[PDB]
Amino acid sequence: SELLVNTKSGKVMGTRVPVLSSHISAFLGIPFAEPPVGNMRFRRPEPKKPWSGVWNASTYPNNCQQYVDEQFPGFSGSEMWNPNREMSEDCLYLNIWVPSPRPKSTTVMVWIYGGGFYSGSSTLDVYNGKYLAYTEEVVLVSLSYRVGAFGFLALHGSQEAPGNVGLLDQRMALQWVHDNIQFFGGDPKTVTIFGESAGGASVGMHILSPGSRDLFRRAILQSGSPNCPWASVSVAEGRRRAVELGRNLNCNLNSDEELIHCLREKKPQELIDVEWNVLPFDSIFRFSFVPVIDGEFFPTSLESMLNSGNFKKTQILLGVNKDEGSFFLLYGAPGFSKDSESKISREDFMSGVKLSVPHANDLGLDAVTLQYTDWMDDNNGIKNRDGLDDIVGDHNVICPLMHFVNKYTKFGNGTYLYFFNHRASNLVWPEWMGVIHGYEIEFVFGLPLVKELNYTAEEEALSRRIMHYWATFAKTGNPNEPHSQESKWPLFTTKEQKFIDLNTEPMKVHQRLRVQMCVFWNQFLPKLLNAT
Amino acid sequence: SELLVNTKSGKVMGTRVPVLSSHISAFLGIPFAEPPVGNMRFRRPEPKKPWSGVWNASTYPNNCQQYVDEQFPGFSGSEMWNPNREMSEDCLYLNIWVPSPRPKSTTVMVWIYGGGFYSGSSTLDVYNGKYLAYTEEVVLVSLSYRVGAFGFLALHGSQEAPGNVGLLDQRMALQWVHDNIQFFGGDPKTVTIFGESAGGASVGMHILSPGSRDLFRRAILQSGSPNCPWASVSVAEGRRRAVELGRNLNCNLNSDEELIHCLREKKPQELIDVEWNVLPFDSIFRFSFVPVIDGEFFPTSLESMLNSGNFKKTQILLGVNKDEGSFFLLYGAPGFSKDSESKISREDFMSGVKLSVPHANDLGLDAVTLQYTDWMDDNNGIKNRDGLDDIVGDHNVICPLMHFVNKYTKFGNGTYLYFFNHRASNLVWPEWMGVIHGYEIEFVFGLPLVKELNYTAEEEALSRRIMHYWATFAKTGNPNEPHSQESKWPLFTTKEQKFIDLNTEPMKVHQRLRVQMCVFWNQFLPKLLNAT
Ligand SMILES: COc1cc(CNC(=O)CCCCCCCNc2c3c(nc4cc(Cl)ccc24)C[C@H]2C[C@H](C)C[C@@H]3C2)ccc1O
Ligand SMILES: COc1cc(CNC(=O)CCCCCCCNc2c3c(nc4cc(Cl)ccc24)C[C@H]2C[C@H](C)C[C@@H]3C2)ccc1O
Ligand SMILES: *[C@@H]1O[C@H](CO)[C@@H](O)[C@H](O)[C@H]1NC(C)=O
Ligand SMILES: [Cl-]
Ligand SMILES: [Cl-]
Ligand SMILES: [Cl-]
Repeated sequence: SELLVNTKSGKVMGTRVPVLSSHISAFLGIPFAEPPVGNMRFRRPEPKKPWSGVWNASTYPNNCQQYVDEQFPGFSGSEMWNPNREMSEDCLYLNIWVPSPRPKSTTVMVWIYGGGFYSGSSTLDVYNGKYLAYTEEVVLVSLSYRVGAFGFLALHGSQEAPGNVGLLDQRMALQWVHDNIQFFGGDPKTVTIFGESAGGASVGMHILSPGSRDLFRRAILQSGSPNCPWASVSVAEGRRRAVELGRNLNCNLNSDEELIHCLREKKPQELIDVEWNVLPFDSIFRFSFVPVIDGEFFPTSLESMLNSGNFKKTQILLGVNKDEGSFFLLYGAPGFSKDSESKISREDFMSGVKLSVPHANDLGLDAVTLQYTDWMDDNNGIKNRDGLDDIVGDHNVICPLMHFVNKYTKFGNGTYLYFFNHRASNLVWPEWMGVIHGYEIEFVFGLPLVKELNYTAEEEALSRRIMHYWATFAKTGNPNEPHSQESKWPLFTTKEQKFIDLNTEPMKVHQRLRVQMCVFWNQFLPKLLNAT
Repeated sequence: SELLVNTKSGKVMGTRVPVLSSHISAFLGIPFAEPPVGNMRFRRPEPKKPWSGVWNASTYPNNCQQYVDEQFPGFSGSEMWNPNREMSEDCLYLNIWVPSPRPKSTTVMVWIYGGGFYSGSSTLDVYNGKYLAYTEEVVLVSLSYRVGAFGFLALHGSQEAPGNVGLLDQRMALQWVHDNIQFFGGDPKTVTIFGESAGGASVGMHILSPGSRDLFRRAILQSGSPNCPWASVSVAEGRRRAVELGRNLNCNLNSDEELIHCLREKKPQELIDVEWNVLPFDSIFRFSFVPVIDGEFFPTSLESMLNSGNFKKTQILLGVNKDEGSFFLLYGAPGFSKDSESKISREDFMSGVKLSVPHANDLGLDAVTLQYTDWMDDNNGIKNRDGLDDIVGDHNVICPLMHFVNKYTKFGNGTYLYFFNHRASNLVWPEWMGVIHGYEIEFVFGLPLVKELNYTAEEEALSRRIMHYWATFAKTGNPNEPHSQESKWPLFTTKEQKFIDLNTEPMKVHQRLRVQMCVFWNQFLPKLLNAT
């Protein structure tokens, strides 16, 4: 009864799940699209045909086909991000957590996982929706979308492999929520989309895309924004990378039709095995198959859209972590190790700069080096390590997001900006990595509320504050409860540019997040590269 | 007897002058060249024809023809730099102070006044050599040389106005010292040349020029070096500026001989009246007529000479003042005033940057602006003022000198580097100007030893320390008296790059003088300009 819901696509039967000494309802693995298999590989998604009978929605679906990390086999800190279910191209499903008893018409939050557009799953332990749904009495949805070449192979001109189909998967799931969430006790007029990393970039891309704007109310972006250097490519570069994928698999490169037909004959893992080979440079924080600026999903360049105010005008809440860069340095740059302090020699520093900014000429690499080198002390392995960490995080995450936040605030209806700088007491990664890319998510999803997970009492309190900010924002457009006597998170404005730290300490308001470095990344360096 | 000296050019009668509580011998206004007047204007100097009878050397000579500063009429802070004797093209004379009784063969120090190559006089109060000669028992010489167009009009190819004749004036005075100083009790084998501003540049130029190297033993350079951006021009630019001077004065421009013939008919003040109009830019710290890189005084470019070690290898002592820039900003940049704290608006900051780096393109100016702007606080008028002050000092004096010091020390025989950062207690210029271009000179010449000048006891001690460093370096190639127990001024080395502060506090040793900004000015910005 409470677990039996009739949707426009057919009936579903959910499951009663325990959560912090209570219970809520979960509907796991609801299909929202036709399986993008066989002749539908690389194609825009199609709506799921209605089914007869009762869909058993008591277990998580399959995860999409993706590269799996084996750098640290069995290590919890990496394995928590890997698919925990069987991989299949039959992967377009969503999950819903509903408070018990069912609300009449409550605020909806829709989670979009990150993972560089090449990886990610709705089913990770860290994305478990039950704590946030129960604690804040929201209807929490997690969608899925095709990643890698399956979601973002782009042969512009072709209707068979147009690009951005992973973004259209997200949209089709949002359309399903719009059509069906009322039957689960959600208000389709009060849907907040939120996501981290490529999920954060995606949230911003739906803000930008006209075809998406009317499918959600407001938006939260975590450590990602649509203008990130890794988050899109031109149609030309998307074409080049698709052809290089064919060449890597002895495909007929004569035409789009022959190349696509060849690529459709391959087992998914044959694509995944060569996926990294199509990148133009040795690089870190760069991903092969990402959204294309196509003229359809994106009418024009992102910069012209941002400048013109051509985007959904609403409220946004967004922010970054203190050490976004460290994970990518561990996995891809010389001298870093998870088992040492990773003091970086000057030689390794210069090597990391070139990997971190692979599109730069030598004059640009000199500019970056000078900006992040203390020439009184250039052989200090700690300053070299932290300098490189800052380079990666500033260029790839923080300054793109600050450029977005400043353009958006000129036209939007309310901006709230945060700086997450809490290092978790039980982190398994070494100290030098700081506050890592991805590690605010466990706080957003309420994991510190689980006593078995061994967070401190102050971390539980921080998680509860963060969940309440996010949910109050979703409900109202403001993370603050006015008439309350808690410290107030101020609006980010064009003039004062305020933001807060998120950590276990009493609130601090600051201004101009990393302004010095972001002037370099957002204004000076692009001018240097456009001149030379 | 003591005051009557027979030189190789004729007899000279000096005068007995009081110094503190004693006396010494002064030989003032001794001619070392034929008057460069009439058809000899712009020509290389020729040796002074010997005279019969006794030259009356009891009186300071005339000053060379030069622009006179009237910004602050009657103000001691500016008038102390203006000619204090009648100006005349008949101005190639030198002054000698001899200890009494006359020494056998003692250390010689030859002062070369600065003034941007457009101004300066051997006869200013602040250059009175009696205190140094008496206190340190050296023979102190001050020379003169033609400034402005009279010294540095350059029509390369012409033997009538070849350029660099002011530098040749200085050389001929050095040749005179070489030939005659033994008759005044000086050792011509132990001559130290020293100078400030254009005098410091000149000293470095005599180190570089083969025709100069055998006329002195070692060198001191104060707030100027031969590679400074204001200190020389190419033959094409000197020619351009010489033609433009003619155009300003309705001269025949058809040939070198016609132009020179025209310019030799003008009264000296007619040339001076338009001197500044030939500069290629609105600028500050740029001067119209300066040494040319001609292939004769300078065999090749200054950089290639420094790179290959094509220069005199000896000991050098050299340094800079904390606030080299402030004087030039006061005189030529918007927002500055001697009667206010001169807080600088952002608009005036950007104006000053363009005046300070006149040769830069827009990308270059953006680079300088970013390097010196605190973007957490860009509307702070104090920071804007101090930023502009650092830009001028770093670009024009400090970083060029650090480039010279690093290149020279690769081949030289001993380098001693100082940073003068004492603000005089009796300064008449306002506080914002700090430690001003030129204001270490009074300490080098022992003016704090005169009680009537109102220096503190500590400033007298500092002057005595500096005089002793300068004189002991001149005698031995090392400013320290070994076997003594004062703190030791260490050799600047390529590896450790040590320098000392010069102030009233006990001596501190530092390393890598303004290394962060001079990487910018010496390596990154010139690479940017050369690519753009
Ligand atoms: C020559 O150029 C180079 C090219 C390469 C090509 N890379 C490879 O072959 C291995 C890929 C490893 C990905 C491992 C992904 C592990 N998921 C992690 C994720 C996040 N936080 C992590 C934080 C840590 Cl601490 C460890 C793993 C993390 C936050 C997310 C956001 C993500 C982007 C993924 C994901 C979800 C490598 C080095 C180079 O130099
Ligand atoms: C917009 O810019 C422009 C501005 C103008 C108008 N200004 C001019 O023509 C020059 C006036 C300066 C002469 C003032 C000479 C006063 N001597 C001074 C000297 C020195 N220390 C000083 C320190 C102070 Cl505190 C004041 C005067 C000083 C140390 C020396 C080294 C020197 C270079 C000169 C000299 C000896 C013209 C064209 C422009 O483009
Ligand atoms: C949001 O829009 C409403 C409606 O016009 C307006 O009253 C309000 O001031 C806006 N808020 C912000 C922060 O711009
Ligand atoms: Cl639980
Ligand atoms: Cl006296
Ligand atoms: Cl050395």
